[PDB]
Amino acid sequence: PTYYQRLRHMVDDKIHARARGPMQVLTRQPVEGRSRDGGLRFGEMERDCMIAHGAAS
Amino acid sequence: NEVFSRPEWMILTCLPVPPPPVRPSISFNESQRGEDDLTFKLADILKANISLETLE
RNA sequence: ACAGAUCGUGUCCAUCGAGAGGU
DNA sequence: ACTCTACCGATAAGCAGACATACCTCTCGATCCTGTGC
Repeated sequence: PTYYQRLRHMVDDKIHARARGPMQVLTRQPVEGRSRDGGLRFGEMERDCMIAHGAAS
Repeated sequence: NEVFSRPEWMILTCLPVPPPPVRPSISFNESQRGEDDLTFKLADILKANISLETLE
C-alpha cells in the first residue's frame, strides 16, 4: 500500500474545442477563454516554426 | 521628401478623428454607455480648442 | 386614393487592475 | 621665442531611454461626488 491523493486538475475542466464561435468587437478576432468558447492563440513561435517548415499556404 | 513628407507638415494644424470602429462603445453589464478613453480625450481636445477660440 | 401593434429572424455583457495556478 | 586668448581633436562623467520564454485555467474588486441652488 501507498498513500495517494487526487489533485484539482481534471481532464473534464480542460478539454476545449472551437469552430466559428462568438466574435469580439474591437479586433474582430476570436474571443479568449474556455468558459466563453474561446480560441487558442497562434503565437509568434508557431509562426516561425511554420516558416521554417516552408508551409506558406 | 517634397512630395510625401515635407518638414512643415510635422506641425499639427488639422487633427483627424478616428472613426467609431477604432473607438467602439463598451456595452458593459447593465445598460450603461461606457466609452473608450480615446473618445474622452477627443472630447477634452475639442473643449480645449473651443475654450481657446472663445478666449481669443 | 392610401394610410401598422410587435413579428421574425437578434448581437454580446465589457474594460482595467490584483491574486492563486498548473506544463 | 611665447607671452594675450581662439577653435581643432580626444576623453570623463553625469543626465536619462528599453526590457526581460511560451501556453492556457480560475477568482475578485472597481468604473465620484460636494459645494451650491430658490
